[PDB]
Amino acid sequence: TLAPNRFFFMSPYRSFTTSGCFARFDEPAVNGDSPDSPFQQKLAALFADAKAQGIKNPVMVGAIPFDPRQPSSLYIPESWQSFSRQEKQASATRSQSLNVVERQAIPEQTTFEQMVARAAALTATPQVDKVVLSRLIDITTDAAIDSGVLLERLIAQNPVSYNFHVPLADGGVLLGASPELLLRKDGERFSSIPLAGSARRQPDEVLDREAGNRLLASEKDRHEHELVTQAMKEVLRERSSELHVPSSPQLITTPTLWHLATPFEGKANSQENALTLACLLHPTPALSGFPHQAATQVIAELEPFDRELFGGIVGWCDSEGNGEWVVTIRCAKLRENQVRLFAGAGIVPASSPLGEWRETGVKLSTMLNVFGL
Ligand SMILES: C=C(O[C@H]1C=CC=C(C(=O)O)[C@@H]1O)C(=O)O
Ligand SMILES: [Mg+2]
Repeated sequence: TLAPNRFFFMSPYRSFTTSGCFARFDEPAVNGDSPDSPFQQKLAALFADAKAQGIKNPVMVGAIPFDPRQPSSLYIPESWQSFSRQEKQASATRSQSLNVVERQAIPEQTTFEQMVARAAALTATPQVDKVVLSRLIDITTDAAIDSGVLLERLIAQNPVSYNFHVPLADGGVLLGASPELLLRKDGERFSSIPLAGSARRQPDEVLDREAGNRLLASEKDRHEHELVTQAMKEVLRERSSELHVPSSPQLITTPTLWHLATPFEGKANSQENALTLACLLHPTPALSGFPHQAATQVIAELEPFDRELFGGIVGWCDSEGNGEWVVTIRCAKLRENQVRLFAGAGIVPASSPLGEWRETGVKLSTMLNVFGL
């Protein structure tokens, strides 16, 4: 299985692992949409240094937190190794039986439901339209957790998603099956596929198609979604030479959920790379809200924890400007015998406190399934 000190990224674009560590890069990504930012300037310096020291085709990999004024968890590895996503899907079980010493919802149901009610109340006012609220599950086991076994189970349960495994500076691992592309850049073209709006999958094909059709006709979820795509369209319109965005979202699936999705396909100029555009977008109203600053204030006032890397982005950038960044969701941080799971939900005036408790619950089940819980 995969050692915990290696980066792993599985995607229809590039799928690869890494080995070694040439240089860690913890510069905050704030203002990274600007080529003149210290983030971009130091990124460029570090790539030039890697090549000067004989690293061919250097890549920058890792995770950027929800709040990009915080330090990043990025690094250049010594080497990288492509693999076939299709072959991995075909190949991908247990090694240990784990006991649960403690399991704690943070916050608990009544508290989260009151948070949702407060956020919904705020979204009824002119000052904010949408706020994404989140919660955690902390689990302590009695034995160190085999992150490599977990990764293989994660892939087998989520063969199609953007599956990642990120070594962290504190010895932990960030692992997840993200369904949400934030920014892919491949030559001059770029894409983004925001997700917002959720309905539970059903085991029967008839009920399942009905859930999807219900989601597409749901005013609440379509509103929750259009607040994301309108904000993104406005920003991207001024930094793209062409941009195609469909008028309506389409249905996509994970193993647990239907989501509404809108693809963005654009062309960018020579000033841009995968991280300038990813930092321009991140976080969208899928993960913070709209307007962004007002939403993050409400998040800070209501969540009894710091998100850190949760709700950030994870992926990679090379020295030519190509890269891929996905939203850090359906994910967990683990270290030794401790695990933290994360899930959020976009709150609007039509949100129900119980409904959003349940929505975040279904989201948490992706990683609960990986652990066998
Ligand atoms: C913050 C999360 O979901 C975001 C992205 C997909 C669906 C969402 C929703 O439908 O509410 C959220 O905007 C999460 O999965 O933890
Ligand atoms: Mg939602």
